[PDB]
Amino acid sequence: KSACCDTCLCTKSNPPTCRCVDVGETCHSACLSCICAYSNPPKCQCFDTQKFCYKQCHNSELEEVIKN
Amino acid sequence: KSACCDTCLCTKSNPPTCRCVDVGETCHSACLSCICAYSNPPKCQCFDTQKFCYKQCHNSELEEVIKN
Amino acid sequence: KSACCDTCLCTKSNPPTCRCVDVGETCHSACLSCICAYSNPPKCQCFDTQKFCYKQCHNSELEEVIKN
Amino acid sequence: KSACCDTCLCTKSNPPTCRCVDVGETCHSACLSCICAYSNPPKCQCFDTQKFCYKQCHNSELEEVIKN
Repeated sequence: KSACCDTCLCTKSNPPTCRCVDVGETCHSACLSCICAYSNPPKCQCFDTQKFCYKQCHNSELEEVIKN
Repeated sequence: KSACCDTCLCTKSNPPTCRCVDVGETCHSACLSCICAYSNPPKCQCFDTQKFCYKQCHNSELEEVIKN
Repeated sequence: KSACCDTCLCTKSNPPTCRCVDVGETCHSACLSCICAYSNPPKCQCFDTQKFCYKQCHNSELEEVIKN
Repeated sequence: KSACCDTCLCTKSNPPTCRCVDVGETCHSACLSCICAYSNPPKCQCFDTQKFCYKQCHNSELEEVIKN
């Protein structure tokens, strides 16, 4: 399909370092390192880091960072 | 105590489902499912999901969600 | 910004090979090989090829292939 | 004759602006601005823009626009 990321997390650093924390049965098409948990159905996340964010998949903020 | 979380992600749903996306050589003390990548040094993240956020570790925000 | 591509071209092959043919003052954030013409303003295109398409930038088909 | 184009891209605008996105060790005969990447073998594309499409070279479609 198309490389996209719903929840992109970047550090406040400069240059910032970014990653995609989306979780699912698979990782987005551009993911080099896709790590999954051994459960059914599987749970996978892309562990790659880059200096940029992929475009959203749905353009709908499904998650937010709670200042705990 | 030792179970703490810097970056807590919760869905906007109701009830919301949450998880700790912190990465490191290990996971926090309360983590049931700690998944790591096989690189040196290791990169691990806690795949657990709960309806709440643990307390911050260093009360500092090292990451932010980029509205991509 | 965010790695996106408005016009992704893929061969009919299998596996297909894809590229982004968007042209502008610069290339998208994920471009390794960005080639520009020496005019003012510049005209650049990303010459990278991958087995996937980046997500659209505007989700509005601005170009179409004319069967000449 | 020798100036031919397999993949002609035109905007949906009016009047539409067109270009030939064919890639190769060289550009078609009618190309004014032929831009290449510095790899072996070379990769060149004609950056020219016109309000029309040249005729096909092999009347075959080797590429398609993927609605990403």
